[PDB]
Amino acid sequence: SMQEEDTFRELRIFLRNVTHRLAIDKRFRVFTKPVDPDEVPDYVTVIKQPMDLSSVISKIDLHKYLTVKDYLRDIDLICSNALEYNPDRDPGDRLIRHRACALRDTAYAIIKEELDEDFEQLCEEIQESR
Ligand SMILES: CC(=O)c1nc(NC(=O)[C@H]2CNCCN2)sc1-c1cc(O)cc(O)c1
Repeated sequence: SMQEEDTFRELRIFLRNVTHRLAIDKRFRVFTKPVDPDEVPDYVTVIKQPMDLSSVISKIDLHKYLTVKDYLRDIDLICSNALEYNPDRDPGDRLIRHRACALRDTAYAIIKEELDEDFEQLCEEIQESR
């Protein structure tokens, strides 16, 4: 309905604002663009489902997220992809894993603090009816 497209538009506005706040954080610069095969050739090997914050913005604009859970699944994908590509003890890996955990925890904490629980529930129930 008009009432439901309003809800989904508000969700999109919210998710764009969260994602922008993640994307401008210096810690998360490695997660802002897709991995370049030129700069990192063996990534396309290990990571079957690449994800990054620019792709999140495009999916928002494509109406691909109808719920916050849907969005958080892709945030979790950015994080788990980074843990898988960086399993070793050496400091390059440990630094990426730390930022990846911080990206995930930051996204969850912004949503917990600023997203109304009844709004996310409305989003869920509209989606379940489709
Ligand atoms: C996002 C990600 O998971 C990622 N992981 C890396 N790991 C390493 O470089 C590890 C590999 N093991 C040996 C020690 N170095 S680099 C990197 C990345 C970094 C950027 O500046 C841009 C970008 O698009 C991706």
